[PDB]
Amino acid sequence: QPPVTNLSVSVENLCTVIWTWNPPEGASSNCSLWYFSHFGDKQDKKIAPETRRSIEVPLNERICLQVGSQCSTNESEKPSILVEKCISPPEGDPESAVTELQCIWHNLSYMKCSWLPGRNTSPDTNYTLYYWHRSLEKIHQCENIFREGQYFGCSFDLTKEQHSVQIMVKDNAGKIKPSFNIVPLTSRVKPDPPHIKNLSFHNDDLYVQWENPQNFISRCLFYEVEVNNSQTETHNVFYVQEAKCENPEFERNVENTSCFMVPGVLPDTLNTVRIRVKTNKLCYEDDKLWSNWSQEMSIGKKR
Amino acid sequence: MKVLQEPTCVSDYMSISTCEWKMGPTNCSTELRLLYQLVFLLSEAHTCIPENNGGAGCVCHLLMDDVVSADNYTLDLWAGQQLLWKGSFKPSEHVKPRAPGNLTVHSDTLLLTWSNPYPPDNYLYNHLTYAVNIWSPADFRIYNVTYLEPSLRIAASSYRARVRAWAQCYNTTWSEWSPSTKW
Amino acid sequence: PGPVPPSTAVRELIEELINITQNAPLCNGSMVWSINRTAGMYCAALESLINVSGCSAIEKTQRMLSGFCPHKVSAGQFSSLHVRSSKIEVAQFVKDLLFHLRTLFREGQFN
Ligand SMILES: *[C@@H]1O[C@H](CO)[C@@H](O)[C@H](O)[C@H]1NC(C)=O
Ligand SMILES: *[C@@H]1O[C@H](CO)[C@@H](O)[C@H](O)[C@H]1NC(C)=O
Repeated sequence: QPPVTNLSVSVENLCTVIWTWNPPEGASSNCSLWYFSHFGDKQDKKIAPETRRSIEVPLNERICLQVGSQCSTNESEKPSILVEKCISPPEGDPESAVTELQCIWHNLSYMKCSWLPGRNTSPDTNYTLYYWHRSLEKIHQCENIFREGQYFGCSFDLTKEQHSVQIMVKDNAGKIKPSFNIVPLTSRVKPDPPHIKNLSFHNDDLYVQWENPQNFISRCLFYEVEVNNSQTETHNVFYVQEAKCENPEFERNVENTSCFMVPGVLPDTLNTVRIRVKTNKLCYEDDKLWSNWSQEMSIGKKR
Repeated sequence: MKVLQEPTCVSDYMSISTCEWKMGPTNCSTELRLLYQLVFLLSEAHTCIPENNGGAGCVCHLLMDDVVSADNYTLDLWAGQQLLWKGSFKPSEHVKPRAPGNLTVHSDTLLLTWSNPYPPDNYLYNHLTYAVNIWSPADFRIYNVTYLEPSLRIAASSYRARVRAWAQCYNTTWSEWSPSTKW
Repeated sequence: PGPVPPSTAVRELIEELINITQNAPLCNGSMVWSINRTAGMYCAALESLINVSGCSAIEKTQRMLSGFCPHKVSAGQFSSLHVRSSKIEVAQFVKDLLFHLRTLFREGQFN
């Protein structure tokens, strides 16, 4: 019932914001104290007996946590007194924040990040990207920087309950506003291009058999098959949910291969085939990133 | 008076589940009532008035709101006032997808375009395998469609086409054949 | 977690949880017990979500978890069979459940 004591804040790693408090001085000895905590506008409510709460949030906005004490875990039980402690983003020049900061995990091997300079940016500023995940001993500074045009970037290695990777872009001079980015280990994944093993015909049906990347299994991937014809000037495209090997007559016996059949295709003309691969919502969090197209494989009568 | 064949129910995984059985000759619409309810808690029974197949044969149409794989339905075939047959039914185990439609032929290349009979909300909206039969009778060539877009493009090398669907993962039976299109 | 789930049943539940998180607060900020271990979460998730009364959006999800749990589940069973760690919003509950299923789908425990 009374207010909690010593509701303070701290920042571990890069984006780990931790609220910690102490039990109320006014106390009922006949009470199992549960703490009702929520953020702005009744967001992310949680009732827990712990005197601490930590979340992973990009510190780009001032967010506050309200803390109330309870004796019951019921919904009807609403604390009369709540203490709120807020935390603001680090100091820096108004429009110095780097824009369009994105990070893509390439084939579960390396993370490549890119961003654009802020509107209010000094010409002599030097960008520095820092990353961190649970497995690391401390905050690491990505040194493999790159510059693709007007874009600034940095790519670091990253090999494979819910844990994510924190990314901070900040100048060591401490003149510009540090920008943050949280990347879940199950999202922003761009696989490698697959490898076509064989193309086989059955009347007017074309069986395409390829191989997925080594770090990805069959059921975790959404497929796209491209079939370009020379004579008919056709640029067909097929989207496949899942592709399994059905007819062994027109397929190799490699057990890591997926198979798709394209109907209404003639050997009379030359047919070029490419395969593109992305992750589905069944195994990963995002299905927006396609891999690069596979190498071309042709079949049929040449011109 | 006595149930000869036990009710064989099939579902289209959306709102409807067709049950069918065989009885001597009787009036199922008058005497027989099919009571069905979901095993899910807060049980609410439902009464079905079965239509007649013909010659000691009746067919009942069960109505649902949504269908998930875990759904299990207990069946109670009430003969007048006395229970004739008791059993259960699982829609996901015996799925029969509803037939596709709106098939239109063609024209640079011969093209066929039909429609997905399921709404985007449904689960089969992305898990339906099609099969187009194009004949003139043994001149037919069957095509298998396992990609998303319900399109079929072939070359020209007096015909009639038809389309049916099949859900791969649920190991269903083939859907009924769509109304053919002559050209 | 529980009995070996069919591939279709997992893919369906996963797809449903994703469909829910696409919008307005889920179940108007109703709160349920969170899950600690994946040793028996298939019944723990159901025993937790069953305490939600007036939410229609979670109804399809609740009906799916019934096939993943061997025994029968009624309202108010979580406290006795599982450790009460913390209560969270249904939205957070679904996201955590979705993550556990997606992890299970990669490991391929189904069937
Ligand atoms: C459905 O529930 C009944 C009773 O609860 C049970 O006997 C049956 O095995 C379940 N499954 C099917 C497929 O009927
Ligand atoms: C098409 O798929 C069905 C169902 O698996 C199969 O029985 C049939 O042989 C297939 N036909 C062709 C030409 O691929």
